[PDB]
Amino acid sequence: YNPEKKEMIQEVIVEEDLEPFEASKETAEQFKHQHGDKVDIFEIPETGEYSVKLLKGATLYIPKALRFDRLVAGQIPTGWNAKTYGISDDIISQVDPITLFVLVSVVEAFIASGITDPYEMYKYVHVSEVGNCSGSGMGGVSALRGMFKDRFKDEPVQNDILQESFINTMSAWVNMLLISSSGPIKTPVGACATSVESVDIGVETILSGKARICIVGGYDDFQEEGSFEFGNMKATSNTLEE
Amino acid sequence: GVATSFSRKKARTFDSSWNWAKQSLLSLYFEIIHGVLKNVDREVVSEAINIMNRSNDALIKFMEYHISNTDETKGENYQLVKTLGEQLIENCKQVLDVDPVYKDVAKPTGPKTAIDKNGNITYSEEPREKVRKLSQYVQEMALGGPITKEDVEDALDKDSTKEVASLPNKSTISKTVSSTIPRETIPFLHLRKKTPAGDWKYDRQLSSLFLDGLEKAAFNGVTFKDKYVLITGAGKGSIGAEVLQGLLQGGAKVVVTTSRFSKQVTDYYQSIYAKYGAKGSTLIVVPFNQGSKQDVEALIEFIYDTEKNGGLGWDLDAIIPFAAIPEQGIELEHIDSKSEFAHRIMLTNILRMMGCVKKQKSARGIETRPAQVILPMSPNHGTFGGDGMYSESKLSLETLFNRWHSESWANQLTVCGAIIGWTRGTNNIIAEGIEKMGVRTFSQKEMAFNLLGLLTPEVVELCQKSPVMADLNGGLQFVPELKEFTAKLRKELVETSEVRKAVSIETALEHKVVNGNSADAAYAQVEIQPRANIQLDFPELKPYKQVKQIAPAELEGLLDLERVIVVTGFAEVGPWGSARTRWEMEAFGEFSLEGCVEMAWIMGFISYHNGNLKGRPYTGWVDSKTKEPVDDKDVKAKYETSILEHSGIRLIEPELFNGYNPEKKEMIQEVIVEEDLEPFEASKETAEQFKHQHGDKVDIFEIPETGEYSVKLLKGATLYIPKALRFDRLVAGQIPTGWNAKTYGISDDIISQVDPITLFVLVSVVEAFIASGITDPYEMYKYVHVSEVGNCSGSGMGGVSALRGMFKDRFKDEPVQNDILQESFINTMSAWVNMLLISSSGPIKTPVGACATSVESVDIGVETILSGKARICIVGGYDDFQEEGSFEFGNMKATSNTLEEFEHGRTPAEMSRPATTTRNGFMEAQGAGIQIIMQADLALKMGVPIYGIVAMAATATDKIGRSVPAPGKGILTTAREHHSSVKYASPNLNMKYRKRQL
Amino acid sequence: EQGIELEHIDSKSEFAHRIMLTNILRMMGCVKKQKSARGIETRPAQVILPMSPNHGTFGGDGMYSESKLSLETLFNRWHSESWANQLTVCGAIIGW
Amino acid sequence: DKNESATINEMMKHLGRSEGNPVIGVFQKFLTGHPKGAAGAWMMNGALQILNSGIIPGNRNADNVDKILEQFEYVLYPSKTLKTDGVRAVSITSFGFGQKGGQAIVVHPDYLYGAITEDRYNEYVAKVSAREKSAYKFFHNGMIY
Amino acid sequence: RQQLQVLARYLKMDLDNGERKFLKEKDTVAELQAQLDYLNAELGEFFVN
Amino acid sequence: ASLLLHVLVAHKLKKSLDSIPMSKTIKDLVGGKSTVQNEILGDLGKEFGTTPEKPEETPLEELAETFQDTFSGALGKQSSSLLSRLISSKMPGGFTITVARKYLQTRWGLPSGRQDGVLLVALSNEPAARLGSEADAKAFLDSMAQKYASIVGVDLLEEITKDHKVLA
Ligand SMILES: NC(=O)c1ccc[n+]([C@@H]2O[C@H](COP(=O)([O-])OP(=O)(O)OC[C@H]3O[C@@H](n4cnc5c(N)ncnc54)[C@H](OP(=O)(O)O)[C@@H]3O)[C@@H](O)[C@H]2O)c1
Repeated sequence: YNPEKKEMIQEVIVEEDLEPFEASKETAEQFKHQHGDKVDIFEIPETGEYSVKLLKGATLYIPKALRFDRLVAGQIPTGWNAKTYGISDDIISQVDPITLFVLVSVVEAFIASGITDPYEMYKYVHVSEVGNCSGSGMGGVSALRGMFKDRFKDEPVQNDILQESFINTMSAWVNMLLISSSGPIKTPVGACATSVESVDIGVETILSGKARICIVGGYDDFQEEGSFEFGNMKATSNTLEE
Repeated sequence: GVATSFSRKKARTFDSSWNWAKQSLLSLYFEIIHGVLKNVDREVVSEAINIMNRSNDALIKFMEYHISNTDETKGENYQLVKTLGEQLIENCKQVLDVDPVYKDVAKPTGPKTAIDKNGNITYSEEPREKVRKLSQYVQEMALGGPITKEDVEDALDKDSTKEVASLPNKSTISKTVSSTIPRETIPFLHLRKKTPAGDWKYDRQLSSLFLDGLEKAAFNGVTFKDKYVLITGAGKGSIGAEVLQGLLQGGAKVVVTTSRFSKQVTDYYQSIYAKYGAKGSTLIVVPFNQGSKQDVEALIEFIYDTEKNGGLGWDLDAIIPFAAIPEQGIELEHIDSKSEFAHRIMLTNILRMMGCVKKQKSARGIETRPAQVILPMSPNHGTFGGDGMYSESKLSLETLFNRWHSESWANQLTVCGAIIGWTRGTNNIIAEGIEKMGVRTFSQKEMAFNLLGLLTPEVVELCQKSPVMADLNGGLQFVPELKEFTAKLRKELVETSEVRKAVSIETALEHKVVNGNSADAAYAQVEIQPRANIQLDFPELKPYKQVKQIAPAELEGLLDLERVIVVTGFAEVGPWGSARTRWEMEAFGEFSLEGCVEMAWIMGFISYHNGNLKGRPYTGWVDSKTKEPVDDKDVKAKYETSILEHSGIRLIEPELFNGYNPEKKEMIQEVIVEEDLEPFEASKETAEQFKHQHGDKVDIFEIPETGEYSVKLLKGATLYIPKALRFDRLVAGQIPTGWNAKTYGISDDIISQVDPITLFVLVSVVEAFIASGITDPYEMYKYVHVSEVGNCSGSGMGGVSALRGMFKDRFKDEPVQNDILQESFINTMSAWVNMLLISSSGPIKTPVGACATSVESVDIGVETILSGKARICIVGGYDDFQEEGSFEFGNMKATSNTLEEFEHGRTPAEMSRPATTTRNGFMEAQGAGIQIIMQADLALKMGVPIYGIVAMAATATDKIGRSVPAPGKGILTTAREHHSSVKYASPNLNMKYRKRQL
Repeated sequence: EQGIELEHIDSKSEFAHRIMLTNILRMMGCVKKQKSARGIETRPAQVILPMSPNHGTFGGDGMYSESKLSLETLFNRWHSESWANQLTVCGAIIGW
Repeated sequence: DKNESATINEMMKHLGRSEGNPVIGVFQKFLTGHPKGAAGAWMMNGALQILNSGIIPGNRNADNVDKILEQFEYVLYPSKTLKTDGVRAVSITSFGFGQKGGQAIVVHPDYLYGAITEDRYNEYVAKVSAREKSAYKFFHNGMIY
Repeated sequence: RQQLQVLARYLKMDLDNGERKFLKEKDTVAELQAQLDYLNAELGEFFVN
Repeated sequence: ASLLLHVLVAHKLKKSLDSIPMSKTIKDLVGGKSTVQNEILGDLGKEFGTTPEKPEETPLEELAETFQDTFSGALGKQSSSLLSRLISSKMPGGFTITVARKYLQTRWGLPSGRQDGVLLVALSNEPAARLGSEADAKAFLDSMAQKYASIVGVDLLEEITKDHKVLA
C-alpha cells in the first residue's frame, strides 16, 4: 500500500487502424461470456490454430494508479513479527493480521495476571464459567480485502478466507488456541466504543452469574480499504494540509 | 417421447420408517382429542395397523408415556385415547417381532351415477351396502353371480376401539370360503389352467387355493417381508398406486418409477411411505420411461449393482410393469406415432425388462430366486372401440406362456398373468350401469387387493410350477356384445342428461316471459364475496380461572415480575414476507385470503385506491401495474401463481442484486493480439490521479513541431477491462421479488442513502412495534425513562452491500456515495432505528455471532434487562446476501452446490433438506427479524401482548477462537448439574417449600 | 429371426415387429383413408392375415409370437370400429 | 444436523427426560434458507407462533431422515404439521462459526399470569384489549397508505 | 502479418467470419449428431438402418 | 503418479515439496483444519476421478501408488488449470505457455513428458511476484529445470536485414 500510488481502473492510448483481435489457449474456461456473436468465422479447416476472432468495442483488463493524501498512521513498530512471541508459522499464513495481534495480547494479558497457562483457571472455576466478550470494529479488514476486493482480481486467495473476515472469528482462535472455554460467547461491535461496550457486556455477564472470568477488550487494523473511506468522510486529518 | 429420463444419481430412497411410526402415532392423538376422527371412523383402525406394522421397543415406550400421561378427565375425547391407546400399547407388544402384514380396512365402495333433474350428470362412489368388510367382498367374490352360474360380524363401522384388539389376534377360519363356491358356478376371481387342447378353462381346485388365500389374507392379512419388487406405472390415483400401498405395508422392498419426476410427485411418494411403509419396507423412486430401451438397459443395472458401484444391491422377486399411456379415438386409420410409441411402453419394453433381469439373474448365477412377473392383461381385445394399438399390445402378452416352457429363462422368471377387470378411476359414469348385469366392477383399492393376493406365498409356488392366469374379471366376458351394450348405456345417459338440460332451461325461460324477470330478479339472491381482514394474532387471554389453574397455585406472589423477561412483539422480513405470511406457508403449506392479499401488497401487485377511478368511486384494492380494480376474492386466482413463483427459495433473480448474474461472475483478464506497429498515446481527461504506473519509457520530442500532447509509450503494461466466467451456487431465498420499502412508508432519500440490509431492519422494527400494541415508539416513554429503552440487535457481516462499495467498488472508478463506510458497520444499522424511531439513550450493545447472533442478541438482551440497565430492549438479527458473500461460502463448500442438485433431480423449492440422508449443505437467505422484549411487570402495567417468557438464553463456546467452521459440545453445558447424590430429595425444586420460605 | 430369446430381444426384433404388426396395421389403417375418401363402401378389401398356432410354443423365434398373436385382436375391432365396410378380416394359418 | 441432534439428546439424556418422550424437531430452514445472521430470530420468531398456536410445523422437505439419527431416541423429525393441544415450552438452539453456540428456551405465556393476583390480571386484560384494537386500526391505515 | 491486419481495418473486411461461421457450423453439428446417435443408441443400428 | 501427487499436495498447502514427505498421511498433514482436507481430497478427485472411499488415512506414498498406475500422462483438468494460472499470472508479457514449452525443448531439449514435469515442478516453487523480462522467465525455467531433472535423475548474414530495414 503506497499512499502516493493508490491503484484504480483506467484505459490507454491509440494506434493506426488495422486490428481484429484474437486469444490463446489458457483460460477459455471461466472467461467466455462478455462479447457476443461478433466474429468473421471460417469453419473450414484451411487455417490451423484456433482463437476467438473479434474487434473494437470491449472494455478490458489492466488496473491503474493515482495519488492520495491521508499519508500517516500509527503503525505497530516496523518489524513486529508474531514469530517473536511463539506464534507458529502456519497460523500466521492462515490467520488474518488482526487476529495475529489479538493472540499476542491475550497471552501477555494472562502473563500480566499471574496466569501463565490458561488451564489453571479450571482449577478454581468450571470450564463453562470462563467467558469472552471481546470485539472489534470492522475486524478482519485484511480478509474483506481478499474476497470483496481481491478475489475477483484473479489472484490466489486462501479459500478459508471468509472465516477470518468475521469479528466472531477472532476471539475464536483465542478459544481455539488458548482457553477451551464453554458457552454462547458474546462479541460487541461498537464502531469506536467497542472496547467500553465490551467491558459493559463483560461485567453484566459476570455478575449475572454466567461466568466467573471474562476476557474483554477490543482490536482493529488499518489498511487502505479503511483509511480511504475515512478520507472521503473527511474524518481523519488530511496530511498534505498538515 | 423416447427421450432418456433416468439417472442413477437421480434415485430417491425412502427408508426411515422408525421415525414415521412415532409421527403417525402422535398424529392420531391430535385428531382424536380434537375429534377429527371419531371412534366409528374406519381410519382409526386402518391407521392402527400401519403403526403396529412399524413396531419397535422404542415406539412402545413412545406411546406408553404419551398414553399414560393423557389426563382423561380433561374431556371425553381424552378418555377415547386413554382407552384406545392402551389397546395399541398392548397390541403392539404382541406383533412386535412378527412380520408386518397388510390388512385393507377401507369400506369397499360401488359406483353411483346420478343425473340432476336439472340435467346435470355426476359420479359418486358411495359405500356399498351388502359388503362393508373385505371378507364380505371375497365371499360375494366366491358366490359368483347369477350370470356366472353356468359372517364374523365385527365392530368396523360401529366401534373402532374394540376392533383394535382384534387386529393382532389370528381369527382363524374353519369353514373355508372356497367351499361356498357353488357347483357349475364360476366365482368372480378365478385362476385358470391350460388344457392339453391349448385353451384356458376355469379350474375349480386351482382357483380354490387362490381364493381362500385371499380370504385368509383378509382376516389375518398377508406379509411380503423380504420381497423385492419392481413396479412401474404408479401415478397418484392409478392402478398400481394402490398395490404400492400394499407392497409397502407388507414390508416389501420396492422400486417405483415415474415418468413425470418433479417435486409434487415425490412429496406424494414421501407421504405414501410416511403413512404405509412398515418395518424393513423400502421404496425407491427413480425417474423413468418405459419407452426408452436405453433406460431399461440402465434401471436394472442400477438395481443389480453393488452399493459400491453406486448401484442398489438388490435382487428382484417380483416385477409389476403396469405403465401405460392413454390413447383414445385412435382407430385403424389413425394408428400412428403415439400408438407405435405406446406399443413400446407396454409390449416390447416389458419384454426387454424381463429380457434384461435374466442377464443379471444369470450372471450372478442366481437360479433359485425367480422373479414372478405380473403382466397386466385385459379381456378387451378389440372388443371395445378405438383404443388404438392397446389391444395387440396386451393381447400379445399371453404369448408369454408359449415361452416360459419353450425358452431358457424359466428358472429366473415366472409369469403370472393378471387382469385389468373394470377398475374405476384409471368412462367412469356407466359403471353403475353394467353392475346391473350381475357384473362386479372394482374400486382401485379393491383391484389392488386382488393383484396383491397374487403374491400370496401360496400362489407364488403355484406360479413356480406353471405360468398362471388370474382372471380378476367380474364376468365381463359373459355379458355378450358388450361394446354397444356399453355404448348404449352412455348414449342414454347423455340423452337423459341433455334433455333435462334443454327442457329445464326453457321452462325457466318460459317462466321469464309469462312473469317477466322484473320480479324474477328478486329471486336471484345476493351472494357476498369475503373480504380480506388481516389480523394481528394477539395471544388470546382465557379467563383468570383457567390460567390460575394451569400454573401451580403457589406461584402467585412468588415471582419478582421485574425479573421475568417476556417477548412482547416480533416481526420479520424473510423470503415469505412478514411473520404472519410465513407462518402460513410454514404451518399450513398454503396462503389464506388474508395471506394472499398481504403477499400481494408487499410484492407490489395490488395497491390501494379511493376516490374516483373510471368516474365511479372505487375504494379497495386495485392493480398496481394497470390500475384496474381487483377484488380480494379474485386476487388468489389472479396472482397466487406469481406470488408463489417469486417467493421463497428461487433461482436467483439478478435485478434484486443489481446485476449479479451467477452464470456471469465477473473477473480480471487480458485479450488477443495484432500485427506489429504500435506505440501508444493518451488523451486529455484523467491525467490527474492516473499518472504513476509506467516509468521513463518515451521517445520524447520537446520541440513544438508536433502540436497536440499525449504521453508516448510502448508494450509492457497491464491494463484495464474486467472479464467474466461462470459459477455454480445458483439459488438463494430472496425476499419476494418486488419488495420495496416505499410500500411501508420509508422515504425515498433514506433508501438512496442507506444500505439495503438496514432498509430491511427498519421495516421489521415498525412491524414489531405494530405487533406489540406500540404504534408510536414514544409511548414507551410514558412509562419508562428515555434511558431505559435499550437495543441489543446485531448482524452477521452486515452492510455487505457497502463493503462491496469500498473494498471492491471504489477502486473500480465509479460513483460511490462518500458516506459509504458509515453503513458497512453492524453498529450503524441499529443506529437508524434509534435515529429514525426510538430516541433511546445509552451505551447500546451489538452482538456479532456469525450465525448464532440472534440468540446471543437475546442473551445480552436479557442480561441487560434484569441487570437493571433497561426496561425494554430490542433484540434480534439480520443479514443480507450478495456475491461477495455467497462466492466465499461457495469455496468453503458450505452451501449446497446447485448444479449437482440439478443432477440429483432436486428442485429449487427443495434444495434445503435439514436432517436428511441426502443433505448437501445449506441455502443462504436474506432478511431480518427482531422482537421487543421487556420486563414482566412493566408489560402488565403497560398493557401489551405478552407472547412468551424467555426463561433462559445462554451462548457457549469451547475455548479460545481456534477453528471456526466446525460445531461442538458448547451448549451441552446448559445442563451441567451434579448427580453425585440424588438419594435424598432436593427441597428447592418444590414450590410448596419455596413458598413457605418467602 | 432365430436364436433370439428374451434376453436377446433387441433391434432386429423391434424391427421385425414393425414389418409384421404395426405396419400391417397401417396398411389396413391406410386403405380405408382411400376407401373412405372416394366414398367406396360396397367394395371391401378382404384382409388375409397370416397367423400361426406358434404362440411361444416353439423356442426362441424372437418377437415373432406376440407379433402374429396380436393379430387375432383384429376381430375385437371389425365389430368395434368403423372400418368394417371397407375391410373384412379373414385370418389364416401358417400350418407347417 | 448430526451434531445438533446429538447434543439435544444428551441434555435430555442427562436431565432425566422420561424415556419415550422425545422433543419434536422443527426445521424452519426448509422454507426460508439460512439468513446467516437472522437465523435464531426467525426460529425464535416461529417458536412464539407455536406457543400461542399449538401448531408444530413440519419439514415438508424431509425425504428420509438419516439412519445415523436414529440413535438419538430423544427427538422426532416430523414432516407434516401437527395441531397439538398446546406446547408448554420451546427450545431454540443455534450454532455458527467461531464456536458460538446458543440455546434459548421459551415458556408459554400463560404460566406467567398464574403469578399475579386476579384483579390485576383482568385489569391487564382490559388494558390489552384496548391496545389490540388500536394496533389493529394503525396497522390498517399504514398498510393502506 | 501486421500490415495485413491494419489493412483489414480499412476495408472492414473481417478475417474471422471464415471461422466464426465454421465454429458455429461445428457445434451445431456435434449437437446434431448428439441427436442422431441417441436414436441409434435407442432404436438400434439394425432398425435405423 | 508420485510427481503429480506430491506437486499437487504442496500447491494447496503453500509449502514447498520438501516440507511434505510422501510417507506421512494427509490426516496428519492438514493439521486438523479439516476444511483443507476436503479441498485437498476434492482437488485430487477431479485430477484423478478415481479414488478409494476413505483416503484421508492412507499415506502419501501409499495413496500415490494407486494413482500412479491408473493415470497415464494425462495432466488432468485441475493440473492444467493450475499450470495455466501460474504461467498467466507470473510470467512476462508475450511469454505464454507455448513459448515456455518451446524454450524448454530448444534451450534444454525436453519432450512433452519431460517438459510437463519441469512446468509441473515450477508450480511448487512459484515466484512471489510477476517476473520482469524474458531473461527472468528463462532463468526461472532453467533454474526449475535442474530441480525437475534432479527430481527424476536425468542430467543434460546481416545485409539480408540491413536493406530489409532501409525500405521500412
Ligand atoms: N384399469 C383398467 O381397467 C385396466 C385394465 C387392464 C389393464 N390395466 C393396466 O393398468 C395398469 C396400471 O395403470 P392403470 O392403467 O391401471 O392406470 P394408468 O393411469 O394407465 O397408469 C398409467 C401410468 O403410466 C405411467 N406412464 C405413462 N407413460 C409412461 C411412460 N412413457 N413411461 C413410463 N411410465 C409411464 C404413468 O406413471 P406416472 O403417472 O407417474 O407418470 C402413469 O401413471 C396399466 O399398466 C394397464 O395396462 C388396466
